[PDB]
Order: sequence, then structure tokens, then C-alpha cells
Amino acid sequence: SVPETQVSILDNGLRVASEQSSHATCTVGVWIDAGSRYETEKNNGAGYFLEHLAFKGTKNRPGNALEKEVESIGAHLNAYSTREHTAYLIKALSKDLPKVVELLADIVQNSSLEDSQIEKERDVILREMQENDASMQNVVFDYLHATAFQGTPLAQAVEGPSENVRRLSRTDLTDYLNRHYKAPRMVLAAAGGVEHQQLLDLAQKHLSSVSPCRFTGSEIRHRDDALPLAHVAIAVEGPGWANPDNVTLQVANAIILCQSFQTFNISYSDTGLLGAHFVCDAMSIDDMVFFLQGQWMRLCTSATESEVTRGKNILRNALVSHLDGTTPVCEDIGRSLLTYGRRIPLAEWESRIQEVDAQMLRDICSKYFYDQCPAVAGYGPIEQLPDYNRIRSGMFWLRF
Amino acid sequence: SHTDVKVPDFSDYRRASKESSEAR
Amino acid sequence: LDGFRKWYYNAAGFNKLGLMRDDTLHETEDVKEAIRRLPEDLYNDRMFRIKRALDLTMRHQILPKDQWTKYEEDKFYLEPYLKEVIRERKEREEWAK
Amino acid sequence: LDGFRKWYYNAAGFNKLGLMRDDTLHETEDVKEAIRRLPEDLYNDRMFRIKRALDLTMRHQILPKDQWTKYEEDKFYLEPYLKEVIRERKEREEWAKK
Amino acid sequence: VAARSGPFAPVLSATSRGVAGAVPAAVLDVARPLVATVGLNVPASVRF
Amino acid sequence: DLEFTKLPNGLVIASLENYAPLSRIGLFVKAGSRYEDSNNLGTSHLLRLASSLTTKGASSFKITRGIEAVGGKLSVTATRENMAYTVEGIRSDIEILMEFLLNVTTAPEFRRWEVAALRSQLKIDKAVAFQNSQTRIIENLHDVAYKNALANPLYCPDYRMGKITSEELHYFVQNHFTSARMALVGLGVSHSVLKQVAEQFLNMRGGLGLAGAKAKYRGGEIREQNGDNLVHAAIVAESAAIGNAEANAFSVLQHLLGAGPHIKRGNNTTSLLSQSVAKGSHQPFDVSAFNASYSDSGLFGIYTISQAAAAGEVINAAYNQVKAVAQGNLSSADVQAAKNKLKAGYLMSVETSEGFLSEIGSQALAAGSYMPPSTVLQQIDSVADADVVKAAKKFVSGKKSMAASGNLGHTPFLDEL
Amino acid sequence: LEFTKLPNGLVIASLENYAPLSRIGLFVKAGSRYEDSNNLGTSHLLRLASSLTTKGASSFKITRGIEAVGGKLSVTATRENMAYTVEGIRSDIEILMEFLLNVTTAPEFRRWEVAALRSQLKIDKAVAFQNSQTRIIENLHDVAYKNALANPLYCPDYRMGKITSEELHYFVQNHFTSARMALVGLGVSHSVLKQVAEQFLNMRGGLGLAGAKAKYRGGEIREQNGDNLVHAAIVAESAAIGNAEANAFSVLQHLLGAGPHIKNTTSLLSQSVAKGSHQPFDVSAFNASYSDSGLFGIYTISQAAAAGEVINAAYNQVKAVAQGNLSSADVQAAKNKLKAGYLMSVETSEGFLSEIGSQALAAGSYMPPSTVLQQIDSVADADVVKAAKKFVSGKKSMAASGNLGHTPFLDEL
Repeated sequence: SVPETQVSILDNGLRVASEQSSHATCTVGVWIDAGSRYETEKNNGAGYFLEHLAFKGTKNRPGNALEKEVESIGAHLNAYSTREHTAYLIKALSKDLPKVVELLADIVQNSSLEDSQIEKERDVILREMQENDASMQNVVFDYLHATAFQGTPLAQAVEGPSENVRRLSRTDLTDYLNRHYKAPRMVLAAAGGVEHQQLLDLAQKHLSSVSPCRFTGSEIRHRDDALPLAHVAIAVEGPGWANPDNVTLQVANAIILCQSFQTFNISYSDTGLLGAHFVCDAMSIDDMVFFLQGQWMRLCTSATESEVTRGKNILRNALVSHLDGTTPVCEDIGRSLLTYGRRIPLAEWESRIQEVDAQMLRDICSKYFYDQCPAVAGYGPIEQLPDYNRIRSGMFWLRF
Repeated sequence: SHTDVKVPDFSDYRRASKESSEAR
Repeated sequence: LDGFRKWYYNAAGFNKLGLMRDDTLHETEDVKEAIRRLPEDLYNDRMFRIKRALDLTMRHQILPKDQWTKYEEDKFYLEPYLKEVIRERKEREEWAK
Repeated sequence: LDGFRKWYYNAAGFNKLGLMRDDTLHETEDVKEAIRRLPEDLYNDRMFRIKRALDLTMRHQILPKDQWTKYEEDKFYLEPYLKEVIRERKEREEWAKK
Repeated sequence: VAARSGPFAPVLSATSRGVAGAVPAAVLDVARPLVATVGLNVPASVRF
Repeated sequence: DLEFTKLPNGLVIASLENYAPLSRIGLFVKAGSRYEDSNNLGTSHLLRLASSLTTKGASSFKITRGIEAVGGKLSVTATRENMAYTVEGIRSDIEILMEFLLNVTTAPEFRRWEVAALRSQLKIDKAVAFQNSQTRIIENLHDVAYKNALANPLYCPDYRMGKITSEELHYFVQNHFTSARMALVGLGVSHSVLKQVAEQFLNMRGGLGLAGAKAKYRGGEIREQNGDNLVHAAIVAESAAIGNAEANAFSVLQHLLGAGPHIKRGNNTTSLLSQSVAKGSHQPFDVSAFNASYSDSGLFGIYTISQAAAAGEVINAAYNQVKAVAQGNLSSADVQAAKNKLKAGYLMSVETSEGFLSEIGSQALAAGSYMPPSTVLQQIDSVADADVVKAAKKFVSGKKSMAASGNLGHTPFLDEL
Repeated sequence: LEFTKLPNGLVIASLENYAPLSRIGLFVKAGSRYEDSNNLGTSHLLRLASSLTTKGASSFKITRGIEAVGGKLSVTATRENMAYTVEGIRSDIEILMEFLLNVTTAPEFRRWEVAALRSQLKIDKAVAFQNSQTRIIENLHDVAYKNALANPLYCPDYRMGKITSEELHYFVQNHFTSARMALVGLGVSHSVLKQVAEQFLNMRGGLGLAGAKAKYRGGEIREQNGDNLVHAAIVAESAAIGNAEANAFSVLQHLLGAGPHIKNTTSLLSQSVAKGSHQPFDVSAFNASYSDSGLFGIYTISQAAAAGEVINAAYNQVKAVAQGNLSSADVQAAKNKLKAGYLMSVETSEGFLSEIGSQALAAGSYMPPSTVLQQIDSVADADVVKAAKKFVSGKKSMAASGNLGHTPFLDEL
């Protein structure tokens, strides 16, 4: 039933993947296996600053005339960068499929980094970071990553430290561009009203030129009592992209006192962070933590079939919604070709969901949550946030 | 932002890898 | 049975303190949830009746016979809501079961 | 004289913990009031200085001598604030006496 | 003031007595027609 | 395919069976905030937040645990005209999902302790909604632009919290939740079932419903000095109502002037407004065109975010650009690009499942008919250059309404603007 | 009675009635109209800062010293003027002038003191807005003016917690100068006023920072808050301080009705409302004139339902006065009411001290009560009619509050 994800490989190694559908607008994107994990602390903001510079003009389309083109067909141009992947995607109509692909080709190669722009984008990036500190949950998740992957490139943030941002030059960027933009590490993903043969011919016409971590388990703390609310994230080591019990762990998250309580399973190449982030008033924090740890131990010890069935239904609803809409679908095609090397269909996801029962859920939860050293990141009025012995003791039960 | 500062290395204190965790 | 219930209502003796039957219920969790769901006027009359009964028990007195409450004179105001509290309570219990 | 005072300063050893003289003053209502009157910068800095000292003490360790506050380096930041509080207290006390 | 404001003079004559019903003892988680949208599990969302 | 059946009760049944794995069923009522008056302000907000209350057929516990048991989703979206209650889930559970949704729409109870518990959530939801400046400035703009109907806020006023009763909710439901104002729209379901649920439920009220008052324009300006870093200012005038020909024009006019940067952090190097501001001001800014059209009246104007200091001339620059469009100073390629942007935005709005269900829903309540995406495309094409110019002059002349917020020491007034 | 003006610009006005209790006030042109959008609410904190410790004396001393002799220190503020007044026994007014002149001339504005005072600022604003008239007049000024007189007397909610010591120091250094100050003393010798006017009030002698000219804007701001009664003020631009048209507007409010003499149905307005509406109501004429601009209009309190036509009836009555429909006996009674109100306003000691003070700052001269009487008499019938037409035509500004479902708008009014 689901549109097949027919894919192809060029000589370059750029896998061109597409999933046709009736919708007449499409989301064509380029996914690159290049993030802050591939940076070596001397170019810690190269991907972010290149992501800023990538829409400011190329050699063939100098300056704003380029974005005039993406205004002319009424298309939308977006880009994002994570610790492992970079994406440049365009939402457009179906009939504008060739030029969009050509536009994406310029954005990945033949891009032009203007020195003038470099200073302007440095002030943009610098200022944003100077104000980024405002977003607490981003501060807390960056603190959690730092404390978690200490000593690993994974830990380094995407934006990088202001230091590097100021100290960056075209040549450095050029390097990151010429080093981490290789054709075998690139996926051209298309979702919606696209034909796979036409997209393959367009990728042959243009874009045919494109040329390990540790979980510290320690905690970090940022006390600032003037903030009204406190954000606390607690995580343990995740399995990675290719380990199937992720699915079971997702069901566990679907099973799970603070104003906001969110569970996350962030996955990187054979590693990750599995845990919970909550934002609370100071005088509640410890009780939240206690609450939360109890739920984890209940999932390690006393999982029943009804909550497992509820979590499976929640995961099925979550995925289907995820694979609805051109943007998400393409996004899923790009991440699936970069991480798994293939697009996992929804029927295989449903099979892996329905094979999950309560016994293997509490087995996998005991494997990943029980008696594990967590990474803790707190920001705000976090004096009543318990220290590491109390959290570590709450990571197990004396009654099992 | 806060990104500028980095975590100090506790390797000095740090002792000897889930393989080892079980033993540790 | 009706006359014997009136005789037992006189023998129970909470009508001599001016109380209603539902005033004499022991406040468990379900009873407190039913009391919280009462309208303001019924709650205020219940609190005044309880306070007057406590004052009369303090002075070891009862009301005059014309001011007593009657067997048929029993609104059973709180009864219905409790029904709901119990119903809701059971439903929730069953779901967990 | 001051040479010995500096020697005594060294003797105090709060420099070993980087503690300003004001930091050392045992807390008193008057001190607390003066502390309250302190601007945030001083307050925040004072806090860290104090916290640092305790930690060093916890580990029975001292700062690197160079990090140590010099007799000259030490500043009486809270001194003035305290002076005001005291004078005011004195005034009110006298008013009461009379 | 009262010459003009008259009864409105007090309202136009804010005054404190210097030295020394009454006031009854008077922050949450963080271009087009706005569209309020909420749900059982759906978080509140301003669609604008 | 699309199949619509307006039941005699007035209810309209629209269905599409596309064999989607997750199917979505929504119900659309003409019961927005415009149908209140000064005596029951904020009742629609509590009605929107009261979707998980006890119904005649299912309790609050049963509704919440039954929707979460199958992993389905129940949401309420509300505009000033319309309310829409939407459920979605696996095809094997949408029978009980329709049971829950139709019980919520047709037979509420509105117990007084439940609404007394809900009023604190009403305050929390209003605070979360007004955490950003755009929401407050649009509510202020509608309040200063209209007199009676569309001036009513989407969110409950501060004095009305603690005063909304069960009887007001019951009166609002009994006067606006009638069958002639309702459309039941289902993607991924058979039309037949929609009809069977449309007889078991929705049979409660089949009248035309209490008719609302005609919205009257007032003009004016309401400002809010609150010391924010950025000045927000919306200046609008009366335009065509929704479902109007000039409406499309006005839609072409906002896509000519600028309706959101297409590129990430788009510099809108094309937006006339953005270009006219950026040729004179080097400060950070965000200038766009605002259009909100309802079935009797519409608002069209400009929306500006800027540094307080430059707030004046930036607004003036934006206003001057619209005056140029009112003088015929436009090119046909710009209008063609605006039409392409508008039609691409419409197709990407209907490309998602919930947007498709909302669109069908809106069309149902509005015109009782479904307009194929194709039909629209040719109608937008109907709009022509002169038409755009015309709408502009309407804005350039019609009395304006201005909502401003921030440090307004250099923000101009309407008689100066 | 003297009003000698010191070269520094300070005005020394004195009188020696030998009254047991003597009253000394100091008047500064430092109202809320001299702020801008960056320092809103600074004059409210300055008014409530009367007790702060100054270089002259400690708050404790200042307080305990005023309460030790039983004297009184008060601060009254309009949109133009501030007045700091002390009163007490003649044997203690030397230290009372010490305290008052220290408070006026040499404040310290310590940051912990103003940080403690901001909660009192919030409490004072809540107590002031406990009644509907204050909120509707503040709203009326905010919708009537653009920049100067639109500034509120009370601090806005966002500005609480943001007013600093530097803003208070800047406001004092820019508006508390000798050319904008008059020192007025009833029950004291003129000489002493002068000696205290040299030990103090002479050091700050600039003309200070000139304020902006107030600009009229028109408009209407409404407030739906579910009160039992609808309050509505509809005003227009009128004459300023220093014109005979201000006298005409004062005669016009006393013709239309201003203040209940008897614990005043006769009021044209009151009569025109009461001939059609049997509901409880309160209709009066509002006039507030400042040195560059004035507001004149009608003020109505009524049941929400009748709020419409009552307002219309009141408006129609003013239109009748704009058409010449008035009698000379009514204007004579209005003149008698106005002059009796002026004489009863100046018959008290603190009102007399305020009047002298205001006159000083306004015209630098004292106008004997007698002089005024003949000037009010100067106003003539036609003059009154004229002011009316000004109101009847000038763009209006409307502040409404209550259940406004039947309250009309300006284009309908």
C-alpha cells in the first residue's frame, strides 16, 4: 500500500532515493553524513556557519538572485544541522522538479562563500549564540551531551564555541566543505509527486560531479537562581541506530508532576542518549526525580501487558503520523539512507512493534536502565536537585 | 553562549565500554 | 416496615440534634468527594447543622420537639452525588483490574 | 608594621583560600544587612569565593600560592556598606536610649 | 485643580500623606488569522 | 473519492476513502468566538478546553483512557468563526473514536465541579498563548478593528475567569451546535458509516441555530507600552469577506507584498515590503502582509516587527510601498510570481492529511460544496493585475485599525501614518 | 502676602497670619507630563519616595523627627505639578523646613530603598484604582493625548521592578531647578523663607529640561470588566491655563452641572437625563485644564442597559447649549456656583497654600480672590456658548468601562 521507496546509486555514490505519491508538491532534499561529530575542535562551528553561508549565493547564481529563483516558483528553502547529519531541503510543486534539483546541486557544490558575507554571518551566528543561551532546554540538552560524551566528538555542540565562530575563515570552511561533502556520503531524497526515473536523470545531469564514542555517565550543573523555572535532563546510554531494541525502547517511552515531562531516545552511530527532560519549579524538583526514577524501575520490574499494548498503539500512531506529509517522509528517506543504508518500510516497523511483548520490554529496560550511571544536566534553581549518589541510588531498587 | 566553555577532563580521577562497566 | 422505620428513626436520635441522615455519614474519601461537589447553599446548611449539633452535644441538650427533623423529612441531599462518586470510583477500579 | 600585617595576612591564610577579609567576617545581622546592600556583582562573586573556600577545605587543600589573594590584592568591598548599617543602628539605638 | 476638575479634582490630584475595601492582597512553561488549537494530548498551539 | 451529502437536518456528510493506515474524522461547527456577546465572553474558550469532560454516554475517565488506549488523538481547533473537533487513529478503532467524538459534540453534561476545575487551566492556557507578542497584537488588532462580532477575543478575558458557569456553556451549545451548522468530514473512512453515525448522533439539534450579529468596522488604535525589546505593530483596514472574489485578489496582494520568507531566515529580497524597508534601514526587522477574511468581513494590512527606534520610518516605508501598489507601480512578472506562491502555498496546505480534512471541513460549512484543488487554481488565476491594485487602494483608503506593542516612543499614530 | 521671586528663579511667597499651626509648601513643575516612554512611572516613585534617606537626614530621623513634633509631611501631584507640604506648630517649623528642604534639594536615592519602595508602589496603585473614576480618567487622558498629558499619574505594571536610582536622579536633576520652584508659607515670616531659600533651593538654578508640547489625538479606549455600573467620559480639547476661554469653560461646567451641592437634579444635564430615564445615574461635566492644553466634556455613570441614550441625552443637552438655548439667570447661577466653589476652596489653610503655590508656578503672581471674582464675572453668556461649540465640534476622546454591550461609539455618539 505505502508508496515504495525506490532508490538508485550513481557512480559518485550519491544514492538517489524517491518515494512517489499523488500529492502535487514535493520535498526534495540532500542529506549529508556530516555534523559536529566529524569536527576536530579546531573547526567546531564549520557546519553551522556553512549552513548559514549556503543560501547567500553561488558561483553560477551570485547572491540574492539565487533566492530570487526560489521565490519565483514559490518554493520553500530550509536547512538544518545535527551532530551527525546535515540537510538542505526544498518544498516545491511537482512541475518545478528539475530547477529545484539544479538549485540543490549549486547548494552542495559550486557554492560560493563570500568574505563579505562571512563577517555578516559571523555577527548573525555570534549574536544568536549570545542570545541562544535564552533557550533553556537547548542549554540543558547541550549540558547533557557535554557531560555524557565527554572526550568524544559527539559531545561537541553544533553551533560551536563563540571562540571558533569568530576564528573561522573561508579556507577552513572550504576544507569542511571539501572534506565532509563527499558523494558516497550523500543522499538525494524525494517525497511526493515525483517520478523516480526523472529524478535519477536529473541527478545524473546535475550532482553527478560531487567528488567511536564513550558515555561518561557523569553530571554537570549550572546554578542560576534568578531564573523562574528549572530544566533537568537525565539520560542513560542508548543502543544506536542499527540495534533493533530501539523499537522496544520507543514503546517504553510511549508508556511514560513536572510542568513539562518529555522522554527522548536520541540515536547516533552506535551510541545515544535515552532519558527524560522536565522543567520545574525549584521546590518540586526532587519529587519529580523520585517520581521519574520509580517509573523507570517499574518498567524494569513490573511491566504488564496492558501498558505495553498502549505503548505499542502510541508508537504506531506516532510513526504513521511521522510518515505522513512530504517533508517528514523525505526527511525519513534521507535519514534512513544515511543511517540504516536502506529505507525501512512501515510494514517492517509494524512487525517489529507487534513482536514486542512485556517480558522482552522489561528485559531490555533492565539492560539499559537498571543499575546504570546516568548523565544529569540541570539549569536554573537546582539546589534541591539531588546530587549524584541519590540519583544513582534511585537507579535501582532494594526490593528489585 | 554556554557552548564556549568546555567540560574539564577528570581522566586523572577517571579510572580504567559496557564490557568494563559490568566489572567496574 | 414504614412505621418501624419511623420508630427506628426516632430511636437513632440524630433528628433531635436537627441533623439530616447524610450529615451523619462518616467522611471517607468518597464522602469528601461528594461533599466537595455540593452546591454552596447545601454545603453551608450542612456545616451550620453540624456546628449546631456539636454545640448541643457540648451543652448536653437537644432541640425542642417542634424543631426536630422527621423520618419523611429527610431530603437525603448528599446521597445522589455519592452515588456518582462511588460509580466513578468503581469504574476506575475496574479499569485498573 | 604593615610588613608584619602582611605576614599576619599570610598567617590568616584566607589568601590560601582566596578569601577577602570581608568574606571572612563571621555573619552578623549588621553584616547581613550590609551584604544585602551589596550590589549583585559583589554578591555573586562573594558567593563563589566563599563556596570555593569550603570546597578547598573539604579536600583539605589550598589554592596555588599565586592564585592566593595578596595582602594588597585583598579589598574591603563590604566595609562601607557595613559602616552605613552600623551608623544607622547606632543612631536608632541612641534614639532609643534617649 | 479643583477649580476645573471639581469632583474630578481628587482623581486628578494624586496625593500621598508622606509619612504613612482595602487592596485584597493583589510565568508558565515556555501575519495570518490566528487559529487557537488544543487537544487531549495536543498541546495548545496558536496557528496565526 | 470526495463525496458530500448534506443531510436534511442541515448536517453535511463528506467522506473520502483513500485506504490510509491512519484515518481522520473531524466535525466542524459554526460556533466560534464571534457568536458571543458582552454577557458570555470567553465561553468558547472554556468550551474548547472542555472537550474531555463527562458526556452522556462516556465519562471523562472513559473518554481519556479509551482514546489513549488505542493511541488515538482528539484535538480542538478554533477560529473566530468555526470550531472543529478532530479525532484520528487506526481504522480498527475509529468506531469507538466516532462514539467518543460524537458524544463530545452532541451530548455534553457540563458538570459544575468539572468546569470549576477547568477555569485554572483556562488561565494557564491563556498565559501560554500570550507568551508571544504576535498573539496579543492580533487580538488587540481585532478588538480595535471591529465593534461587536469579530472583536470578541479567542481567549477568555481576565475578569470572566471564575464567572463562566455551566448554564452559559449549555446555552451556547444549545444555540450554536445544531445540525444545519455542522459538517462531518472523514478521510480514510467509508461515507456510509459517517451517515449512520450522523443519525445516531447529531440528531440532538437540527435547527438553523441562533443567528449571529453582522460584524461592524470601527477603526481606531490600541497601544500597549510594555518595554519589550521589539516593537510589534499591525495596521489593517476592512477588506473583502472570506468567500469573496476580492478575497483571492487580496490573497494575491499579500503574496505580492510578502507572506512569509520561503528561504530559511528568508531575506525576502523579493518582497516589495522587505525590499522597501531594507533599502533604508539596516536594523533587524520583519515586515509581512496580514490578511484574515471571515464570512461577512475581512481585515487586510501590514505587520511589522522592528527595533523601537526605527519603528517609525520602517512602518512608513512599508506603508509607502503599499501606496506604490495603489498607484499601479507593479510588474506582471511580480503578480505571476505572487500567484505561483499563493497556489503552491494552497497545495502544500492541502498536501497533509489534517490540513486536507480541515479544508474540506471549512468548505463544507462555508459553501456546502467541495471545490477541487484544480478549480481553485484557475480561479486564483482569474485574479488579474488590476484586481490586485484595486484591493490595495481599498486598504490605502479605508479607515485603518492599529495595534501596537513595545517601547512606543517613536511609533507613529494613525493621523501621522 | 508676598510672592517675591528669587533671582535663582525660586519664588518666595509668604504670609504671617500668626496661625497656631503653620503650613509651608514647595511647588515644582515636575509632574508626570515631563517623562517620556523610557522613564514612565518615575514621578510616582518620586512622590512615594518622600520618606527615603537623604544627604540631609536619615529616613529614621526624618520620620521620627516629623512624628516627634506631630507635624505632617505630604506630597500632592498632578500631571503638571508636584507639591511637598509640611505643617506643624510654629515652634517646630524650623526643623520642619530643614526636613522639607533636604527632601526637595538633596536626595540620595539609595538602591535598596527604592527596591523596597517598588512593592509600596504596586500597593498604592491598587488602592488608587479601587474606584472606577480614577481608571476611567487615566484611560481618558491616555486616549485623548499623544505624548505629554497622556502619561499616567500611576506607574504602569511593567515598569514596576524597572525604575532605578539613576532615573530618579536624572528626573530630579532635570526638573527640580530653582526657576521652576515656589516656596509658599502660611503662618511664617517671609524672611525665614528667604534664608531657607538660600541655604537651600538656590544651588540648583537652571531652568531645567523643557517638556514637549502636548498633542491631541482623539480616539476611544474601552474596558469591559463586568462592573455593575458603566462609567463613560467623553471629552474634547479646550482652553489652557491663562485664557478667558478657560473661565468660559468653568462657567460652562457650572451651568451643565459640577458636583452635588446637596447631599443637583437642576443640572441641565441631570434634568435632560432625568426627563427620560428613571434608572439611577450620575451625570456631570468634566474640565481639566493644564498650561498648554485642556480637556472638557461629560462624565456619566449609569446602568449598563441605559448607558446608551443617557449618554446621548447628556450629549444632546450640550448641543442645545451650542445652539444658544440658555437663559441669563442660569448663567448667573453658574457664576455664583463657580465663585462660591472658589471661595470655599481657598477658605481652608491647605487649599489656600496650594492656590498660592499654583499661582506662583503658573504666573509668578498672586491674584487676590477679589480679582478673580470680577474676571469670572467677565465671562459672559455668549462666551459660554462659544466654549460649548468647541466641545461640540472638536474631535472627542472617549474612555468607557463596564458592561459595554449597549454603550455607543464615537461615530454613533
